[PDB]
Amino acid sequence: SGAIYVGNYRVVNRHLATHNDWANLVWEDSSRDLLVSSTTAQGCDTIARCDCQTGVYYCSSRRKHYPVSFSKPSLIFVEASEYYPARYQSHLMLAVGHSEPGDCGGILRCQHGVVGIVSTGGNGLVGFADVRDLLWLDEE
Ligand SMILES: CSC[C@@H]1C[C@@H]1C(=O)N1CCC[C@H](C(N)=O)C1
Ligand SMILES: [Zn+2]
Repeated sequence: SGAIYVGNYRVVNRHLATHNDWANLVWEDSSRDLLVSSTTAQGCDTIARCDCQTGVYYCSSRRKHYPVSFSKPSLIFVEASEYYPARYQSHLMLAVGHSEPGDCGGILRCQHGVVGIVSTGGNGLVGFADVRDLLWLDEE
């Protein structure tokens, strides 16, 4: 579990969004596993606006932050699960690391700010849904 809080926005994995998120919806994209809802109070996370390929992510299943190298956001095949059929997920970045069910929502950060959140796992890999292209998160 986990979310990004920027301005009056809450960014969460679409497959983990609560009833309250759907009742206060801003934007969602199933192909990216992202959902953004509106918040009453201002958030303080800064979104990275960069092309960094090294950062640090939080892994709840180990209670540890790990330094990782990760790929550029790409269309990657993700195996069928209880939340989606087998499909290509867009804007996804992979790293070698631990990720189990329960780790989605962990933040990946570089020197510029938040890069994205854990969205996939297994086979000794961890996948992060990028948010650096969502420039509107910084305004209105
Ligand atoms: C971090 S949960 C890891 C277990 C292996 C499972 C995994 O990768 N997915 C299950 C949850 C939905 C994900 C998606 N974004 O399509 C895919
Ligand atoms: Zn960066």
